[PDB]
Amino acid sequence: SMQEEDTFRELRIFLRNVTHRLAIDKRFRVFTKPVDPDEVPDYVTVIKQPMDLSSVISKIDLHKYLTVKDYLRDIDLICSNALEYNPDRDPGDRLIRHRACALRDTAYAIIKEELDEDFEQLCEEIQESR
Repeated sequence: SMQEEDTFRELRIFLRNVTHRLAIDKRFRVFTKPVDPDEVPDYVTVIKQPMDLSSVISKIDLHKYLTVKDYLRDIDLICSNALEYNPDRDPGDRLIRHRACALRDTAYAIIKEELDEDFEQLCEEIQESR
């Protein structure tokens, strides 16, 4: 219905705002764009489904997220990919891992504090009906 499309539009507005706040954080710059094959060549040997904040923005605008849970799966994918590609004790690895976990934690905390539980429940019920 029209009212359901208004609900998903509010979700998209909320998700763009959260994603923008993550994307301007200096700590998360490494997660703002896809990994350049020129820069690191072996990234696709390890990471089968790349995800980044620019791709998250594109998916919001393609109406790919109908619930915050769909969105958080892609945030979680950014994080789990980073931990997978940076498993070593080396400080470069440990820095990216720390930032990846901070990105995930920050996103979850913003959503816990700012997304109304009943709003998310509505999104899920509209989704479960299609």
